[PDB]
Amino acid sequence: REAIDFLRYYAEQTRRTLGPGHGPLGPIVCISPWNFPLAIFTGQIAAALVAGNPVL
Amino acid sequence: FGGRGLSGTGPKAGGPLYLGRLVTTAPVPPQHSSVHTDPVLLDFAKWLDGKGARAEAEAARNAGSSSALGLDLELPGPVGERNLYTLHARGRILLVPATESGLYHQLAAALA
Amino acid sequence: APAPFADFAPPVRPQSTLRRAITAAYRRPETECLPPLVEAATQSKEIRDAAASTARKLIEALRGKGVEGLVQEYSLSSQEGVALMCLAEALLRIPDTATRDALIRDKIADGNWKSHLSRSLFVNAATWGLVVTGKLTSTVNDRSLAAALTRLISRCGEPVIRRGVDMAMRMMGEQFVTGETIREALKRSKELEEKGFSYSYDMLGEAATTAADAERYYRDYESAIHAIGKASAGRGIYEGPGISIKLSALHPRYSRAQAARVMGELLPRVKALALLAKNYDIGLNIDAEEADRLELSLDLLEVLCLDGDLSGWNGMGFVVQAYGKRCPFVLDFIIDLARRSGRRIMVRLVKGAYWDAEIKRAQLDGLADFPVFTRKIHTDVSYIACAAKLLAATDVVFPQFATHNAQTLAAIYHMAGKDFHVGKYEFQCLHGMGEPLYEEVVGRGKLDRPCRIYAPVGTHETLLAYLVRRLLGANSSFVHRINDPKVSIDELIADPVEVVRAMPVVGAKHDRIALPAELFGDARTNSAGLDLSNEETLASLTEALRESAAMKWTALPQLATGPAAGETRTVLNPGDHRDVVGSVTETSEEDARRAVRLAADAAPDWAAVPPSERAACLDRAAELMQARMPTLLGLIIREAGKSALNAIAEVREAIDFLRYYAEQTRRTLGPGHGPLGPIVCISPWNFPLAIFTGQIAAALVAGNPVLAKPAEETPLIAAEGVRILREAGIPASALQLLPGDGRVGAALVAAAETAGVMFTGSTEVARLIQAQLADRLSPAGRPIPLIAETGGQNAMIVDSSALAEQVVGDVITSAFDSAGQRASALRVLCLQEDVADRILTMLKGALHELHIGRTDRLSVDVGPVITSEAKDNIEKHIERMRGLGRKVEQIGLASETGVGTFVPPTIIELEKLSDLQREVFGPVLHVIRYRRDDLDRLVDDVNATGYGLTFGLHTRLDETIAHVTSRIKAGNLYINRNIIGAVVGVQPFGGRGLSGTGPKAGGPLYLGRLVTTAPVPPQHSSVHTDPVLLDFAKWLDGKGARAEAEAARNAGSSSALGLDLELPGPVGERNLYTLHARGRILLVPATESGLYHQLAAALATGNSVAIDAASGLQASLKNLPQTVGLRVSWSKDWAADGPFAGALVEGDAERIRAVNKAIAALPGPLLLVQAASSGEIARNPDAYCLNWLVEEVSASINTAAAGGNASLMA
Ligand SMILES: Cc1cc2c(cc1C)N(CCC=O)c1c([nH]c(=O)[nH]c1=O)N2C[C@H](O)[C@H](O)[C@H](O)COP(=O)(O)OP(=O)(O)OC[C@H]1O[C@@H](n2cnc3c(N)ncnc32)[C@H](O)[C@@H]1O
Ligand SMILES: NC(=O)c1ccc[n+]([C@@H]2O[C@H](COP(=O)([O-])OP(=O)(O)OC[C@H]3O[C@@H](n4cnc5c(N)ncnc54)[C@H](O)[C@@H]3O)[C@@H](O)[C@H]2O)c1
Ligand SMILES: [Mg+2]
Repeated sequence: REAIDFLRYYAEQTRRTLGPGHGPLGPIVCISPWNFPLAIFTGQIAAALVAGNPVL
Repeated sequence: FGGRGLSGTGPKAGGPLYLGRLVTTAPVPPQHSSVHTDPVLLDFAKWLDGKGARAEAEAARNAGSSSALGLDLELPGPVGERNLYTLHARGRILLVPATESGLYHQLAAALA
Repeated sequence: APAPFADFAPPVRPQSTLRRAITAAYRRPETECLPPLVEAATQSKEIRDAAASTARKLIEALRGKGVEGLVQEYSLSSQEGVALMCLAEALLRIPDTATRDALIRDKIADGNWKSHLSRSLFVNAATWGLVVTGKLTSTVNDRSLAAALTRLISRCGEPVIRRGVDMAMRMMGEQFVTGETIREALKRSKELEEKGFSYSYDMLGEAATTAADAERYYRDYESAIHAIGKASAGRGIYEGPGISIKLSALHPRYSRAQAARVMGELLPRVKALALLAKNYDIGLNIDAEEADRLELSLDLLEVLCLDGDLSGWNGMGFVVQAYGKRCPFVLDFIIDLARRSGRRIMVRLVKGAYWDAEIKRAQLDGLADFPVFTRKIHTDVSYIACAAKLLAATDVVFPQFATHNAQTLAAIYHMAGKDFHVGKYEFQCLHGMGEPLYEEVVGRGKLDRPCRIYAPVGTHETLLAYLVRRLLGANSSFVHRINDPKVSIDELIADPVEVVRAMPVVGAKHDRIALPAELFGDARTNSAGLDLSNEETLASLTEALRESAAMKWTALPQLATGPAAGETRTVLNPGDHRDVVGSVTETSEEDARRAVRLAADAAPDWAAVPPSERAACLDRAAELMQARMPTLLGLIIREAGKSALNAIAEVREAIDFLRYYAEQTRRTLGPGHGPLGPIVCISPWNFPLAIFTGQIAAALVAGNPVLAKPAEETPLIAAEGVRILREAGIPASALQLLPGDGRVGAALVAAAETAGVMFTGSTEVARLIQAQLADRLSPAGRPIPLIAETGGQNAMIVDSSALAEQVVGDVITSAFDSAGQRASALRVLCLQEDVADRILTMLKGALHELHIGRTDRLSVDVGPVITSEAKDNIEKHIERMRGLGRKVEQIGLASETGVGTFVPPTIIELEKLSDLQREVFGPVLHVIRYRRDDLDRLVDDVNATGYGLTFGLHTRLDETIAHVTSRIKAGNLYINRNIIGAVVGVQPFGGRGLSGTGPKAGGPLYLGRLVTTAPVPPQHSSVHTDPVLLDFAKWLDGKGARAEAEAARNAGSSSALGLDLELPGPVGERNLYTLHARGRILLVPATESGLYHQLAAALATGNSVAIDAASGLQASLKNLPQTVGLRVSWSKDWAADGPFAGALVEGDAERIRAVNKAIAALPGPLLLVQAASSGEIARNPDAYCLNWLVEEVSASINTAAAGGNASLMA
């Protein structure tokens, strides 16, 4: 559920905010832990991606 | 979700400041504003006016308005719970200026 | 010399039987109005079924067929939609289309909009909020809107800006108005006139503030009549277009109080417009306004319809409001006038547009009931009953049924029956709102009944002024309900007549709206006022006032043993020294000293009267004053020079004090709250009944016998107040009256048995009393309590978002009401530079519409100043300012003022606030200008006077409200209203610094100062703990001072710092009461433990401290945490380190007396000093009472200022 919520929340925050002047950083390295191995994994990656950054 | 000190850097995961850290120019998050103006910022702006530092005084007034310090929101959630989100001062900011004008701008940002 | 009150308020004309029937219904109970309306509105079962079918068909058409689509297309939030429309509004203020488009493409869309657009973008965001969300907010969250505008532009750029511009252009040019100018409106009317509609044009003028404004509205109406009549081209008054006017647009003093000027000056103007309408044969309709203008407008209608120069024309029209209780009786009068004159009067029946404001005004004025219904369904029944009356008289009047309610329409359609011809009656609707409904009505293919469109005409500026009232789509509104999908058609076609008929109590008042008498519920009974627009009231008051002037009023030294002999002199009317009001016998200094001794002897007997019974005496005195109000008014008018309106409000305030302190007593006082003993009450001339009564009632009900020393100028009303309190049961030994001057006051203050002094008056005299009390201690060895409520230097700050007409009304009232002889009066008006010229022009024009004279005439706005000495003092200030080159504006006084002591209302333009150095207690307004960036420095300048009584702010912007109210230091704040007339228990009154010691009169801390152990007031607590107090308690625990750390934590809990309450009051206002820190407290300790207890008390209440360095206790505060150190200073020279806001002293009796003398000698404000011995600190945790270490702040916010009351819309 938390992974789903991260995806939908960062999607909605993107629709509310991001425009052509909010340029991406570039490649983002997302390093995640074993204790939320889907939710924190997905949350970091989803945020970086939807902000316009490719992810490792 | 997220904290301060040894608990991390912020911004909070699952919160409205998160995406702004992942772009080179941050947007204005939804509902991110405050009608409160820091009183020490106001005193600093008047001091700058007295010195004739008109550009810096203007920057200080603008920082005072655009600061969201004092934001106090209730977030939608389940019944039987009240879920609050607030923006407070961070603490003591390390300022590393090079020029007098840069120092005045950094001070305005921190005070605001 | 004119006889007193012989010309008080004569009516325009003798009241006919029909006119008296109107006045009799003004405030008739709602349960009495409805039954005859239900009877008149009843129709046959066949008709009701037919009407429901017709209404269903119309509503089905309406549901089966703008900004919403824009919000959807760009996924805008509500705040983004509002911000976008404010931006579009600002861009449309750029006249040239090409430069606007370049600003959008090259500067607005590409980034910073703030750089390119003295006035907030968001000044009208309350209006656009209504457009976008359907909900009204009184003030604008301009920081939220700025954030949303930046967000939406950065997200969507130029396209969303262009769409917003096009949307706002359509709405403001085509939807909210028919056209920007009358020519444009006339061009756009051809389309629907070809479909069977007609038009009535509204030039959006109302509420003239100045003669120049009234002349502007006149020439605007005249030019419109020419354009409409040229276009009418002989179509006549039924097929062709007409005009609608508001009488308040045509004269700046359109009121019953100025009836003579209205008939002399306003009437000829309306006649001239009507003559032009007659020559073109168009309709001219008089719109209906507030309830207190209804009957006045009938006098103009009567003269116009009887004027032979207007004969031959049937175009005169007149609105009647069905939400008003007088409506059927007004219609009887109009129908009869139409018969007598032979004029077929055009009668527009509306429901009514001022509902919120009428509820608020009746509550504020303490009147018997409302002049409008309180349930919407009652207005609907009234409308239908009045339509039946009008449909029975179509041979003599032309009924015009203005409504958008399809059920109301259908009921009238079938009520009117089958016979119809154009000219028999018509329907009416509002442009851009009723055409969907009436496109189903007009024409042979529909119901074949005509409809006249009410068409607003004006620029964007004019449109936005009163657009909020027009939108109030409330909640019970048909237009709101037709759009609500949760509302079925069956609900929409419900018959209000049958619903009212079947309710348990027909006509019951709305459950959630308080009658004025019940504003405070079970706590106490509100005082009742008098309606000076009611002819029955004016006629009764005329006689009661004349009778009061025939009385041989006297004031005598009324000792416990009986009246005493003394020097006797007359009391003269300050408006005319030929008018002798009465005689005063003044008190010898020997008898004043004797009075205190008798009070001390009688003190045990009065203290033994149980608190509940003492409060019963106060309630009985309140009943007596309410009953005697007309006579008390007359005395106040003639002795103190007050207008009738102000005298009513003063007697109300006296009644309110009596009932408030009685209730506070019943809530708090018990056996352990022992009286102080004899209390000397010294009162000023300017509220000679209310402040006089307030101080005495508080002291008496707290269990103290009282020596009452009234101002030497106003002894008669004081003697009458004492007579009333004694009649109510106050024993003669408990309340003694000592008339005379300050020497009598001084002898009372100096008397050995005086246990407390309550003073209201000048700061200079209070300082003399403080110096005399500094020599004295109570038998217990504590300072003699002094409550001293003194002057003000009160400011109002106005920014470019405020509404100039609102500002000018509140400034004229605040500065010149009572000839500026209120402690609360506005002394310094501060105008933002970009609106200062326009507001100042309006203010000067309004100044010259004031009537100055002897106050036994209702038409007088401003009376005299109290004495020749006061007049000389005030005029000396004016001439000094004039001698310095400052611009001075003064109205010219009539020769009749020569027999009294008058100062003309005066406006003085200053360069800096420091040009003004002392309170000038008269009708003298000072004006300064400021740049918006210097607002914070301006607030500094206001605080820098050292005063802190009343303060006003006019702004619509939340950021400015938050800033200014957080930085101003004053006891009574007012937002978007005037700054005078604080109400007992609603705006508890009193300030800080040079303005007083506190506690506030009419507030919950007052009685506790008048007993030796203060009670816990109602609602007096706080869950907040001062964080520096907590740091200090931890520091104490670290130092091993465990008992003191415990006492510090207890102080932190016991403190009520942070209390934040809303007090009950009228609708349309929010009245807040809060407890703050006082400031910097002077600490004068003797021992280490004493210092820790003093510091704990001060920090727990949010204060900083200056500690007496001569105590030698510096080593007791080694290594304080920095948070506490920030609050602590050491003072060798107390006078150099002030002003302080209070003091805490430790020592024996001789030490306390010596410190008290040194504190009294400090410059500036009187300090509330608390003293205790070291032993008392050890024994009594409350040795220093936290009640006196916080500062009370009252704030009153006019939440109807945006044009309506959102809470009442539900
Ligand atoms: C259509 C129209 C309206 C008005 C005027 C002309 C025309 C053609 N006219 C001039 C325009 C304004 O200056 C006018 C109006 N009102 C007024 O006081 N003086 C005037 O000269 N006009 C407005 C009119 O009174 C009314 O406000 C509206 O048309 C709305 O009424 P409508 O009948 O279309 O809607 P309903 O929803 O069935 O009724 C709403 C009205 O009901 C009353 N109300 C609301 N709450 C109430 C409570 N709690 N108690 C009692 N009455 C209540 C109000 O009167 C509300 O307006
Ligand atoms: N803060 C408030 O609530 C409030 C309300 C009304 C008026 N005021 C102030 O009152 C002033 C005007 O009223 P006023 O002209 O009657 O005030 P004042 O100071 O001239 O006299 C007030 C009373 O003090 C008495 N008095 C004069 N000298 C005295 C002395 N040496 N010892 C004892 N008593 C003495 C007078 O007889 C009078 O009864 C204004 O400064 C106004 O601001 C304050
Ligand atoms: Mg005096």
